[PDB]
Amino acid sequence: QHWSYXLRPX
Repeated sequence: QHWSYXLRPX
């Protein structure tokens, strides 16, 4: 796990 809402690689 990290982050990124699928909006941007992150």
